Amino acid sequence: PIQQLPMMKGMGKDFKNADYIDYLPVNMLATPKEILNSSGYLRSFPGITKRYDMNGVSRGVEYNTAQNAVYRVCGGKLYKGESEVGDVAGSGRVSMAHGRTSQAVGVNGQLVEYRYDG
Amino acid sequence: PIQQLPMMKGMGKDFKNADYIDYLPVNMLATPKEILNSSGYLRSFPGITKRYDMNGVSRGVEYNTAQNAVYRVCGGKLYKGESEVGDVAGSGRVSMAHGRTSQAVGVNGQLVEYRYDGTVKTVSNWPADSGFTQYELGSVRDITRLRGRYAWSKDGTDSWFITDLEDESHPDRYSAQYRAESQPDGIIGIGTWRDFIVCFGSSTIEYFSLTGATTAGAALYVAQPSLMVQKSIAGTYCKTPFADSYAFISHPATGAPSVYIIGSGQASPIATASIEKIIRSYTAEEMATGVMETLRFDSHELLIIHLPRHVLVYDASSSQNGPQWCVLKTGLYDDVYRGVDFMYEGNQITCGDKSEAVVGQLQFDISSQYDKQQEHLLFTPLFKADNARCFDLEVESSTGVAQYADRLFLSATTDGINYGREQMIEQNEPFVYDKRVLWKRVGRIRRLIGFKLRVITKSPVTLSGCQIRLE
Amino acid sequence: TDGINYGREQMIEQNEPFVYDKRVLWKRVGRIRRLIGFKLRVITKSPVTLSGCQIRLE
Amino acid sequence: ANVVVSNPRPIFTESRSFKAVANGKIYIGQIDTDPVNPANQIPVYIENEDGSHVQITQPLIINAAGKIVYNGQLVKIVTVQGHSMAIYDANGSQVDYIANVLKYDPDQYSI
Amino acid sequence: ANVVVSNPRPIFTESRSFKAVANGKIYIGQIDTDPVNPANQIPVYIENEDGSHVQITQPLIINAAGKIVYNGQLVKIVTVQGHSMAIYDANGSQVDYIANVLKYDPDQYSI
Amino acid sequence: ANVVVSNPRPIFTESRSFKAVANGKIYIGQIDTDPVNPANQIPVYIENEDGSHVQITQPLIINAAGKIVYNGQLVKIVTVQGHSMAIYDANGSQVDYIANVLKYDPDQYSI
Amino acid sequence: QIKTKGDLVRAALRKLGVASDATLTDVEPQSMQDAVDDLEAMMAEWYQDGKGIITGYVFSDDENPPAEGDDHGLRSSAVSAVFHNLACRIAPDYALEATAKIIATAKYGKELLYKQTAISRAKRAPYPSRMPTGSGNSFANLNEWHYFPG
Amino acid sequence: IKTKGDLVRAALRKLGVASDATLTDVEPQSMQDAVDDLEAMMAEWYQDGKGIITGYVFSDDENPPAEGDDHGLRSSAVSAVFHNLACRIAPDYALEATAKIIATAKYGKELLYKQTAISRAKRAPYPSRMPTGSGNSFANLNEWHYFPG
Amino acid sequence: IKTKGDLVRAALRKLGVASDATLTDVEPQSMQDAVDDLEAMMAEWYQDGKGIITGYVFSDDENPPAEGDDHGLRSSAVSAVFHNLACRIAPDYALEATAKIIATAKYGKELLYKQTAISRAKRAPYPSRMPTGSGNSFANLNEWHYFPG
Repeated sequence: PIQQLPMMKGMGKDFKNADYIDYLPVNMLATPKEILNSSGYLRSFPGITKRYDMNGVSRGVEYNTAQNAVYRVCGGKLYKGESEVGDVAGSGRVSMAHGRTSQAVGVNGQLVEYRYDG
Repeated sequence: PIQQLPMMKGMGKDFKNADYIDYLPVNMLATPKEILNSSGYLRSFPGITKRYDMNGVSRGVEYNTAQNAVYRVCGGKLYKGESEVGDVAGSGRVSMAHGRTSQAVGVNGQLVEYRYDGTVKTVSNWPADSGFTQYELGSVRDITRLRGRYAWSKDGTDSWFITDLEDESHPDRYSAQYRAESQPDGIIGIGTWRDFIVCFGSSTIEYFSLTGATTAGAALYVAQPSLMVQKSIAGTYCKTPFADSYAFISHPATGAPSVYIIGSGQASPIATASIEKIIRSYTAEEMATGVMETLRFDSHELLIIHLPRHVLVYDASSSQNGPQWCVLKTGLYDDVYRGVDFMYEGNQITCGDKSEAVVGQLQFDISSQYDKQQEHLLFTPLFKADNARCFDLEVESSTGVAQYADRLFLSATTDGINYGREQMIEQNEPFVYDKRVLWKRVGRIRRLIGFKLRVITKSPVTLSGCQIRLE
Repeated sequence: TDGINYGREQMIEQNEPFVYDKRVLWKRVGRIRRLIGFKLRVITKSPVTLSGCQIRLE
Repeated sequence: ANVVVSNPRPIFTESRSFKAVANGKIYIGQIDTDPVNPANQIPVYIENEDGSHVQITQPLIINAAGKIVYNGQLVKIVTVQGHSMAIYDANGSQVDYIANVLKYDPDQYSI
Repeated sequence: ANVVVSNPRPIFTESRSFKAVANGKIYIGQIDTDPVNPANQIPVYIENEDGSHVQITQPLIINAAGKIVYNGQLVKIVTVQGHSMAIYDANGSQVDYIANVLKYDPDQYSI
Repeated sequence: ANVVVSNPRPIFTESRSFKAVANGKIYIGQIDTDPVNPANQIPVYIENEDGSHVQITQPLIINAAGKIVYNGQLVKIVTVQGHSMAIYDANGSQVDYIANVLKYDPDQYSI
Repeated sequence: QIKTKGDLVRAALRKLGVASDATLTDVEPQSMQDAVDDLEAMMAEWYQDGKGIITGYVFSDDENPPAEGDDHGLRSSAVSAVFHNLACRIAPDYALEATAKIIATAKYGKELLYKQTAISRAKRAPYPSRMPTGSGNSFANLNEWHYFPG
Repeated sequence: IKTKGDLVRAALRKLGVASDATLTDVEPQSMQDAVDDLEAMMAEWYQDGKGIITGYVFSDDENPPAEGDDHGLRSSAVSAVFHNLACRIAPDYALEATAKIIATAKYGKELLYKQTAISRAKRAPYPSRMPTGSGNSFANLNEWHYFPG
Repeated sequence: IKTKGDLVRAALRKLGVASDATLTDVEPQSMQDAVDDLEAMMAEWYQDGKGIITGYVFSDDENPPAEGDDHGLRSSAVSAVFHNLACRIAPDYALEATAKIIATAKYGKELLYKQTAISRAKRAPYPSRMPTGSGNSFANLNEWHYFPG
């Protein structure tokens, strides 16, 4: 009796609460594709390779539509792409909202605009 | 146990990423017709024959409704049908927007109008002494026409203009400046849907409609937020009408690019995983230069995409069981399809050429392109059979129109990446209409097997339901 | 067997460098007494693509 | 060391057994195509000892020892450029098919 | 003119008898080095019909006709230029330890 | 990934049938001459794996598999000028003959 | 024809239909070697030195490591029996079982193999040590009288 | 009819594998395969002369391009031989020959061996110890007891 | 062929558990355990010398790393031995050996015991009470009644 076993979501108990809980797949991405004898195949998450160095940990990302390049705020420098294009203070996560004439990053309770001319 | 094998979409691994990918049919068009014992038959793409010559490679096509003839810009020379009806500069792809009093081709950043009486005029500001408003026209990127006005977008900016009603050369007298300012997105391309002037931004899509204002200085076009689509086009020419709407390729700003169709102010994907992986395999600049267009013949409603190293085709009528993509190609190896800028005129379709300075008309009784052989591929999906044997492997072929008794190379894999020995079987016989393509003694499927049907011929190949006697 | 803690860890080859037709097969799993749940744990630097899990519950 | 001894006249055998093709046929043709269509065919020449190249009737013949023969005597056949081979045994079954091959002649380096 | 039509799939026979080395093993490695060591092994490629190069495990197998056979059937193995060789028969003995195949070209004045 | 894996070691087989030339003889002579004559015999060196060229006696010996052999070991025979290979079977017969193997004498041409 | 132990093995696999030439999938040469080993074991079981079925088979040896290439040496008529045999033997290796036609042909082939040996090994035993030659034989005058067996 | 190719094509027809009635053209690999099988079957039947004899000639398939051409088979044995060949090559394609083919093969083999069996019946001569009666000429010519063997 | 590992791998092949034709590599636990089963089967057959005898050698699996290496088994008995081992380890994996394997095992066991049975047939000596006839030399040498036992 050949019986198939799903793996897209595993089950099990919880030794503290004694409740049935879902044992979730780890570092896997179920893909609904008709594979061989089953309806889907589990695929490992893509790996990470270092593109280049940066100052400090990452705090935000925003794809600037105006300049067609990504502005990433790591540590205390507002890196655009790979080149540093400003000084940002603080250490917590910061939210950005790109604009046509200025790229801004709300930090330390004040909305700071980094104009495109410097 | 006679078991059928689909061929509308072949499946297999990818030796670099180790991921399962769709092995797409090559130079084939699945046709959902109840054929014999199968629900559809694979049909070879129509061949290309040289109708007449042209100057340079093809750069654009547009069916001029006003003159009821097709205007085609090849190389550095503008052509109307057979004749030469003006000189066009530049070398890259050009966008045209035909008009009732002038045929125009936005080239080299300027909208050039080729008037129907022979003269040529270019868009420029009104004379200073005239007294009308002066604008900053800049460089023209994409053009369109709607209700007697030419709409073009300033390059590198989200502003677009409209020409005057009386004198079409200059922009509108008082109100000719309009912006797609809902987001800080530059306009990558412009177009006309129904009575709306779309504006494909780098991150958004806006719809504009006439307000009917009469007083001077009032904005003729007002934005229609309710129809906004929160996606974008990858490049200037990654859009085209398709099924009473525009399909496109998503700009990388919103995420990984993927072929989309606009519906009721919403983008619905029509690209499978393999298609969008192929699209993502390209760099930003290479994928920006891609151009996509619509071709309709028989029952198929194609959406041809001209990528730099691939030519993906979406067959709308054959998407009953899911999206159906076929990769067209020219030559024996992986060269890119030569045919470009398809347009249906008069009786038969005509298409330009990417490499040579010629124009080809699609011919349905042959598959050769400019009197050359072409390769047609068909892959069956991988299926798990353990310790089984397969003997009868029959594919129904419509035989007879061929020139020589061309043969197909039939091979089977075991791991889904590399294939085994190529077995040669006659597939067409010239002017014999009841040949069967039958192969016996296929062998034993150890773990997996996948059959690749490869046909090298100058005549159409029509393969139908594939039966394998997995005994 | 109870869904919380697991038994012996059996090591089976999952990839082989540059071999495309290996099968990950384990025989003689044993007797399912009341309940059973299998945990597949892979430690690797290369992508792992696991497909439909077949068990011959005889 | 200037010249190493090596046997010319390459030997052709079957694909699953070591016995040699006997009175089979070798067909030469364009890259990745059917080398039976005269449209797909490529000219092949005979390179005699004197070096005088001469064209040959297309379907190559194999003796009982898996070696090309023309007019009885063994010959060395040379193609103009890359080619695809489809080796048929005596009956007409294909021994094997290959789409792209290339082996430049080691001789005539003086030319 | 400058390409020979030859045996496309190579024949690996045994040294002590005129028989193909069934289930033999060939390892390919760096010049003048033992190719059995996995570190010494160099990339080895198959050239399928699509023109792709898919790399396979180094212990290439030899069928009962002397050719190189993958998991399935005949393939066109491809290496770079400087491939060493080491035929091992299934029993585990040695047949060849060709160190520099490039030094087996019939014309070494060219090199 | 340029060249195709191919056995470089030469195997000698009879012209009119598929058998090795067991205990055959190879005579390596001057250009355009009969190598059987002792006078028309050039010096033939063996080249070892390390590359230690050593001279040996002219009437080469072939083992039962076709490969050239010395002292029960496979060897590679090299010559410092172009030659005219002449293979004779054990019974005694001109199974093959080459006027000029390489078609140009490297020695003289080196100038 | 079938002249090598391999030719026997590959043609038996052909009779099963696994890898039969003109086939899109062929079995690894490892399995051909192992089936050659199986044929060798089956013939060793049959042959039993002098007593068992004598087909004229020649076994492999170390001077010829590739047992496949070795000439089996079977009689011309005997090739069909070992042909259709070893197909039933290899049948469970691939989990296939042998068709009834192959079973019947293998039985007939083994019977034909042993027919000549059975006819040649009748050899009615000589007279026992007690049976006397009658007065009819002139050798009774030579004092031989009683027969001498062994 | 008069060549091995015709016999093997008739056998393949009887299987229904390859025939004009089916619009299948015989595969050259199938041709060589079933011709080799016919060679093996005829050798097994002939049994180096002690078994059934039909007049079949074993080419050699060494000097010729292929063994299959011409056959010394008697005109009456063609049906039996090609039916038996069809039955023997049935499991090659995983087919099983229809019961009519099996019955025809049995009938044909029986008819082939009928004449040989009648010829081989013979009779052993009289035992060495059996004497001729007084009513013979060899009684006067001193022969008396019959010649042994 | 010439080692216990080869015999047990052949058995696993025939049972269909692990073979190259199946792209399965033998499990080391399966290796050890089926070798143990072969050892038990050989002990049972040998029966301390009174039963069937094959030339098999029982390693000891005390000083060696593992019992499975080399076997003194006669070349003719290998087929029977590995067929019987496959049949005996069939229920370990819940499989059942195909009827061909069972028939082959029966045939092989019969063949292995054939020669020992012929050798053991012998014949009992004459009963102690049976005398020589008057026509013997032992009649003069006073032997007369045959030697008992």
